[PDB]
Amino acid sequence: MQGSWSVLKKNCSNFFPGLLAFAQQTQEAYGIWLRIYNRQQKYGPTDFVEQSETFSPDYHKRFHSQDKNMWVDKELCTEVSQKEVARLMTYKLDMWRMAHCAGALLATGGYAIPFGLFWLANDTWVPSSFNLTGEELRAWREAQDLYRYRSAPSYLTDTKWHFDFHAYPWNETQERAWDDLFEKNDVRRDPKVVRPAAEMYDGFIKFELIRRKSLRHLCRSMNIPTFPMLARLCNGTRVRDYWNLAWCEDYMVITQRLHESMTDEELYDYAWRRYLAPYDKNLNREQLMERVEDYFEFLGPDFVAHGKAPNLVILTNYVLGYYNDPAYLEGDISELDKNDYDHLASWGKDAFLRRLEFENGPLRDQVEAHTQRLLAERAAIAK
Amino acid sequence: DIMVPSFVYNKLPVIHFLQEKRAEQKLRRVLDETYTEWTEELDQAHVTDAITRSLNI
Amino acid sequence: VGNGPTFSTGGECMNTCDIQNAFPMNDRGVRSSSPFQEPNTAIYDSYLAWTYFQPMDVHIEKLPAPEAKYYQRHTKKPWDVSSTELTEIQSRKKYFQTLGYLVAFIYLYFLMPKEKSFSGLSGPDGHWIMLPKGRPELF
Amino acid sequence: VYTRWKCDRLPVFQLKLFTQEYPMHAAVGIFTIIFLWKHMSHCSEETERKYGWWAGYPYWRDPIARRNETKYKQMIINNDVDITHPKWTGCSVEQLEELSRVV
Amino acid sequence: WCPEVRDRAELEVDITGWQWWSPLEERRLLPVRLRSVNEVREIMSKTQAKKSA
Amino acid sequence: MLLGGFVPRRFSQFNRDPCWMFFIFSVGFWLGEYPAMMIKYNARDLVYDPHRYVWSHHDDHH
Amino acid sequence: YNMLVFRDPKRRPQLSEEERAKVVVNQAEWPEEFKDFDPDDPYKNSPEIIKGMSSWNLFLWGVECAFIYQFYELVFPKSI
Amino acid sequence: VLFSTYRSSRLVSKEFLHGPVMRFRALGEYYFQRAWNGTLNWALPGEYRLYAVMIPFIYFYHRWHNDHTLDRDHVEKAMIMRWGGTLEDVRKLSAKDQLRVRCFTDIEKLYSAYGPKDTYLQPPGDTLPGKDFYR
Ligand SMILES: CCCCCCCCCCCCCCCCCC(=O)OC[C@H](COP(=O)([O-])OCC(O)COP(=O)([O-])OC[C@@H](COC(=O)CCCCCCCCCCCCCCCCC)OC(=O)CCCCCCCCCCCCCCCCC)OC(=O)CCCCCCCCCCCCCCCCC
Ligand SMILES: CCCCCCCCCCCCCCCCCC(=O)OC[C@H](COP(=O)([O-])OCC(O)COP(=O)([O-])OC[C@@H](COC(=O)CCCCCCCCCCCCCCCCC)OC(=O)CCCCCCCCCCCCCCCCC)OC(=O)CCCCCCCCCCCCCCCCC
Ligand SMILES: CCCCCCCCCCCCCCCCCC(=O)OC[C@H](COP(=O)([O-])OCC(O)COP(=O)([O-])OC[C@@H](COC(=O)CCCCCCCCCCCCCCCCC)OC(=O)CCCCCCCCCCCCCCCCC)OC(=O)CCCCCCCCCCCCCCCCC
Ligand SMILES: CCCCCCCCCCCCCCCCCC(=O)OC[C@H](COP(=O)([O-])OCC(O)COP(=O)([O-])OC[C@@H](COC(=O)CCCCCCCCCCCCCCCCC)OC(=O)CCCCCCCCCCCCCCCCC)OC(=O)CCCCCCCCCCCCCCCCC
Ligand SMILES: CCCCCCCCCCCCCCCCCC(=O)OC[C@H](COP(=O)([O-])OCC(O)COP(=O)([O-])OC[C@@H](COC(=O)CCCCCCCCCCCCCCCCC)OC(=O)CCCCCCCCCCCCCCCCC)OC(=O)CCCCCCCCCCCCCCCCC
Ligand SMILES: CCCCCCCCCCCCCCCCCC(=O)OC[C@H](COP(=O)([O-])OCC[N+](C)(C)C)OC(=O)CCCCCCCCCCCCCCCCC
Ligand SMILES: CCCCCCCC/C=C/CCCCCCCC(=O)OC[C@H](COP(=O)(O)OCCN)OC(=O)CCCCCCC/C=C/CCCCCCCC
Ligand SMILES: CCCCCCCCCCCCO[C@@H]1O[C@H](CO)[C@@H](O[C@H]2O[C@H](CO)[C@@H](O)[C@H](O)[C@H]2O)[C@H](O)[C@H]1O
Repeated sequence: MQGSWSVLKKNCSNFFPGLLAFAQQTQEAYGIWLRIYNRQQKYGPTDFVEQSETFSPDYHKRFHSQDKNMWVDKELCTEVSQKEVARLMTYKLDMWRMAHCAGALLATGGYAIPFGLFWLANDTWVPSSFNLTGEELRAWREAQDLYRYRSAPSYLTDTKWHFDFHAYPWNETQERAWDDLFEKNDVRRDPKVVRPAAEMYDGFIKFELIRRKSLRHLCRSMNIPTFPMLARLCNGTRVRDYWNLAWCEDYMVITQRLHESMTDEELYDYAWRRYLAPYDKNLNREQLMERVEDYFEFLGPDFVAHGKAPNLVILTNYVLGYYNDPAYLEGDISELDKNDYDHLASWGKDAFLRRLEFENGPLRDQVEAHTQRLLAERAAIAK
Repeated sequence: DIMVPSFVYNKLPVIHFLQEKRAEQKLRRVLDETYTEWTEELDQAHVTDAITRSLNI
Repeated sequence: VGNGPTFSTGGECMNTCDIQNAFPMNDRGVRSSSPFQEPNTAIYDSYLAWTYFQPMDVHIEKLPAPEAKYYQRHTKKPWDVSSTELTEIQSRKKYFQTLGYLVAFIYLYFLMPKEKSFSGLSGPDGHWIMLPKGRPELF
Repeated sequence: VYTRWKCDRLPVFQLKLFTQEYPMHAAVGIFTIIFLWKHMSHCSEETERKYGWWAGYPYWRDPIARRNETKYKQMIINNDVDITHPKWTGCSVEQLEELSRVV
Repeated sequence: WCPEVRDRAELEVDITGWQWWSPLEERRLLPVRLRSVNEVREIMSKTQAKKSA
Repeated sequence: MLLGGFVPRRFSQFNRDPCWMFFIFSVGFWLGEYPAMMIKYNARDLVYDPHRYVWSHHDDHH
Repeated sequence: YNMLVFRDPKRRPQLSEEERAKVVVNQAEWPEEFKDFDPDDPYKNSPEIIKGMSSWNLFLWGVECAFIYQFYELVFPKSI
Repeated sequence: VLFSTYRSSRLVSKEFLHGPVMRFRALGEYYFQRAWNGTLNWALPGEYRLYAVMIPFIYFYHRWHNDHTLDRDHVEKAMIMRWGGTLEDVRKLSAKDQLRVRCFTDIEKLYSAYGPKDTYLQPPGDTLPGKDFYR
């Protein structure tokens, strides 16, 4: 979304109330995170707690391993509720953007003020706490959805093009899964058909091998600030933390069937945090439930059985496929009755163009026959 | 202004061809899933036999 | 028929290119110069071979106009700029750039004198800049 | 759909190109520019006379001397410099007057 | 008027996918074509047999 | 890349295309400037500068 | 044929000999510009851009411009 | 908020200078947008007539610049050095004399390394002025 004066007025009016709300949310989220962190350190696996190292096979660069460095706490419901986890996730997003802004302020002193004016004029990077009414929150969500729409297609195209250019699927089922994974959101993808793509891509690029440019696209699509990007293991850490929390909440919901009892607005928020349901689509409860159930099915039985989710790259592509709208086409078909090169009509045809029309026109066969006969006669005379 | 436009122009034909093939594949899969289900209904002779038995014949 | 251009080929022969399968082949066995179906495509042999398509008056059974619902997609975004609009913008920009470059070329090659002439009749000999002013303590 | 090359204006695309596509090349280029303007941005008068003129240095008018004369006159007039000061001449004003009367 | 091709090409170039040839995807999709009536009959017979089994 | 275009078969056909008309005009200039230099610089009344030994580029670059 | 490094493009035949032999040539339908068409001289009957302007005339025009360029200062010299 | 980062923020109407722009595009497209105009890395086109037109034009304007701006400096230096060492001394000559001197300079240029060396080397016994004539 582009900056506007109305949004600037909105954010300037709600600046200090927003800061106070952010501070209160910070205290609450610190409490929630402290509970989760203590539980992770106490009951987590040895590899997860010790932060086992996983290096790439080409340049031996460390990155988070989905199997070892991510852990789904199946018994987190005892200490932390689903709503608290959602609150922590939302606060993490807001805190990341606020932290980047504060870093800019500290770095540049008082010279960041005009950039702050550019910042408050757009809802893309302001915290959710700056909205004190429903309409303001709706506009803020619209800005977030617009950024997701802007960023997701590049991520999807990067993944698809690199794989298709450097590799091909092994079997027909993998071919169908790969082809159906990147369909536009106007058609419904069957998660059972698309799941094998996760293993196929695990053969190609696991989350531990994700490239920095692909990571930048993914973080753009997730509304995560990317400047300064720095090493890929910083925003990668952010992505890992966010999706680990999401998977913990997903296990809680699946096991306890909370989504069925979840209200409409809370269900919409739950889908939105999974990048499944844009607000501009005006989805009803049926569509939201369908998408959430498809997401759970994509996670698969192994997620509940062992807490192991499919490949994170393919999962992100699948969920962000809901923001891959059909390519726009505006204009009546009658516009195809016009001509594009009328401005050249005055120039006419030169000698070469006339020759080409004569040789390749409706009389082309006669000209070819005459030319070949003449050449044959000349060749015979020469011999 | 010059380079990216030229390479997009180069890309256009292959993408057009592949998307045509993909659409044909979708249509082919749509056609392949069509099967006439013949249904089976209780033969009336058994009804005629139960009718006769009920008469005490 | 008109004199307008067609789908660009880059001077390539589609019967031997690396993406030849993307170009339909006609009855005569000559692959099209475009994704479209062409009946009268030909090949010309200069130092290198190149495919050529000659526009002609041909009638094609026109399927009736569909409804706007089944082909219009209203997914336009503020950042989106269509190819037609981009062509218009670039045409105007390049027109103005061409005029400016023309003026620059004329001045450079026909009016601008070369600096540091031996006779001193044309061009500047150079001069100093950023000299101090109003700073007596500097000396 | 959004693309940097098609949707962004030229300055924005320039920044993006040299910050998220070729940042190292831009850094090295800036480094080299600084080096060039730090060590290869000077030319002595003798060097100019030897090589600085297309057809050769016109000694018959000595434009370098005129350029320096304009420079120094401008500096003296603007900065109110007393060129008769003993530090410039190495002698007192009275000695300067005595020399003027002598010669 | 062919938006999908336009969008895919622009995106591919914007993400450093300069190349205009895709041999592997073509290999996957090259032999695709609408089937003949007899082939449809055979496929329908196979599906009917599978459903009966 | 030299792929195609109008190619006159002989001299007389250069006037069948404006671009080749300009080309043949330029060729006329190119080839006709040499005879002019022959006439001008091999003239009977052309005289060397009496002061040619006063200065030369050879002493300047040396 | 060639004019220096510029070679005249030639259309590749597309018809087979059997099909070609069955083609009936009717030059009455051909344009007047291309009658008795010769691949070795396709522009023999092509119209001139400017009526009466020969190639030799243009060549001579260039020669005269060169002579003017070299001889104008001999008749109207100017001081330094 | 002050300036848009998107090219879609138009500053003029779609029909602004449509006619002149279309004429300019017609000039550009007529010879270049053709199958046989396949360029080599955008620099060398396939159309012959582009060469036939642009090589002479480039040579012509470069030659005019060289003759009237670059070589003129050497010519003036020779005139000044050989006829007084000052511009006023040269201007004391007539236009015909200056013409003779400049044409001798042209002669020297055309000889270069193959002409006779008596054009700049004074043979012993020659009565013409030497290098210390004006000193
Ligand atoms: C005065 C001098 C200033 C020096 C110059 C500074 C120049 C500017 C550079 C930036 C400075 C920082 C700016 C403030 C950031 C906000 C605080 C913060 O860390 O936020 C958390 C957040 C953590 O991010 P993450 O990705 O989640 O971290 C992953 C970890 O695993 C996360 O761990 P976890 O997953 O286990 O979860 C823990 C989490 C759990 O907590 C929670 O969930 C609760 C929330 C806690 C965080 C709340 C942050 C709120 C941010 C907004 C603040 C309000 C702004 C208001 C603005 C308007 C004001 C009017 O709590 C944390 O976030 C703790 C993180 C670790 C602490 C980091 C702080 C260390 C520095 C401070 C100590 C310095 C002592 C000096 C002693 C001197 C001795 C001689 O920080 C960021 O978002 C990162 C900053 C983003 C901008 C980066 C810019 C480049 C930085 C380069 C620095 C290089 C070195 C310095 C030299 C530079 C020269 C070029
Ligand atoms: C009170 C407030 C509360 C307190 C404060 C709180 C903290 C606030 C601070 C933190 C805020 C963070 C969030 C900020 C968000 C907004 C950022 C932004 O700018 O958005 C674009 C923003 C609009 O954003 P938007 O409309 O919302 O669209 C956002 C979209 O989402 C589009 O988004 P996008 O992603 O597409 O846009 C991104 C775009 C952002 O960039 C831009 O959009 C570019 C903006 C500038 C464009 C300028 C165009 C116009 C040029 C005019 C030229 C002059 C004309 C003639 C003037 C004549 C005057 C007489 O690209 C980038 O991100 C590139 C980043 C490049 C980083 C460069 C790093 C360099 C590092 C160097 C190398 C170091 C290596 C290591 C070496 C180590 C050695 C040891 O742009 C503007 O509004 C343009 C403003 C232009 C101002 C006028 C022209 C300049 C005037 C200069 C005056 C100078 C006066 C002094 C002269 C003295 C002479 C002696
Ligand atoms: C046609 C002609 C037109 C004109 C052309 C103009 C001439 C251009 C010629 C050359 C251009 C190319 C030059 C390239 C140089 C090499 C670049 C390079 O090596 O980059 C490596 C690398 C590439 O960047 P990246 O992080 O990978 O991603 C870059 C993408 O663009 C990130 O993209 P993304 O999509 O991933 O993220 C989008 C979005 C994502 O949004 C977010 O992330 C949320 C918002 C983040 C806000 C910023 C947070 C900052 C946190 C702290 C940063 C570290 C501070 C270090 C300490 C301070 C050092 C000063 O981020 C933004 O929107 C960024 C907004 C930034 C706006 C400012 C852009 C510059 C406009 C000009 C303003 C300054 C003018 C000064 C000169 C005039 C003075 C009178 O850069 C870094 O690692 C970033 C380090 C940043 C250090 C701070 C800046 C250092 C430079 C000195 C600053 C001086 C300030 C002066 C203040 C005023 C004094 C009077
Ligand atoms: C205006 C301010 C100007 C600032 C200037 C200063 C420079 C910029 C400041 C910072 C800018 C912001 C961004 C910095 C880069 C961010 C990198 C990043 O994203 O890291 C993420 C990463 C977080 O990811 P992680 O997963 O937690 O851990 C990384 C993984 O392990 C990763 O796993 P892995 O698998 O990748 O493991 C490999 C990893 C393993 O390493 C690590 O990751 C561990 C952390 C680094 C350890 C480095 C120390 C190694 C031991 C040194 C021993 C020296 C002994 C010498 C004894 C001498 C006795 C006489 O990397 C290495 O192996 C690299 C080792 C370093 C090699 C250095 C080679 C240098 C060659 C020198 C050539 C010649 C030079 C010239 C001649 C000199 C002599 C005449 O961050 C870190 O690990 C630490 C980051 C530290 C950032 C720098 C802090 C700056 C503080 C500045 C203080 C001074 C200011 C001065 C100001 C002056 C006035 C203005
Ligand atoms: C909804 C409203 C409807 C309104 C309807 C109105 C209808 C009626 C018409 C209205 C009136 C006319 C409006 C203007 C038309 C302009 C022409 C036009 O149509 O262009 C097409 C087009 C029409 O707009 P559009 O297509 O609808 O939308 C454009 C797209 O949205 C975005 O475009 P883009 O981003 O793709 O490209 C923009 C630009 C890229 O962006 C920029 O260039 C903008 C930034 C440039 C900054 C350059 C200066 C930087 C200096 C250093 C920084 C200084 C900092 C100072 C800080 C403070 C210090 C205290 O692209 C270019 O540069 C390429 C095009 C260049 C055009 C050629 C220019 C030369 C023509 C010369 C012809 C005449 C020759 C001489 C004839 C002599 C006869 C004897 O306009 C443009 O492309 C805009 C070009 C802007 C260029 C600005 C260059 C400025 C250079 C001079 C600066 C002087 C500074 C003095 C300072 C003194 C201090 C002592
Ligand atoms: C007629 C004679 C002909 C001679 C010909 C000779 C060859 C000339 C070739 C020229 C063209 C090719 C040039 C290629 C590039 C060469 C580069 C080169 O050598 O430049 C070196 C030079 C060295 O710089 P320096 O010369 O100023 O070195 C200073 C050293 N002291 C103070 C001891 C004198 O680099 C530069 O000029 C750029 C310096 C600024 C940019 C870098 C700043 C950061 C430095 C980091 C380390 C120190 C600070 C601490 C860390 C950072 C803290 C923030
Ligand atoms: C932000 C200014 C705050 C202070 C108030 C200053 C008001 C000065 C009076 C201005 C009168 C003329 C205004 C004309 C309309 C300007 C519209 C405008 O800003 O358009 C920007 C437009 C660029 O458009 P896009 O980048 O495509 O994006 C626009 C939509 N996002 O810029 C232009 O074309 C240039 C227009 C310049 C208009 C004059 C601006 C003068 C600003 C002066 C500020 C300094 C204070 C002045 C005080 C004056 C007291 C008498
Ligand atoms: C400027 C720096 C800013 C830093 C900001 C971030 C600070 C975060 C502080 C978190 C404090 C957590 O507090 C710490 O929790 C761990 C993990 O449960 C406890 O750890 C305890 O249980 C674990 C798990 O059984 C044992 O392995 C460990 O030996 C034992 O000490 C510590 O006893 C306690 O001190």
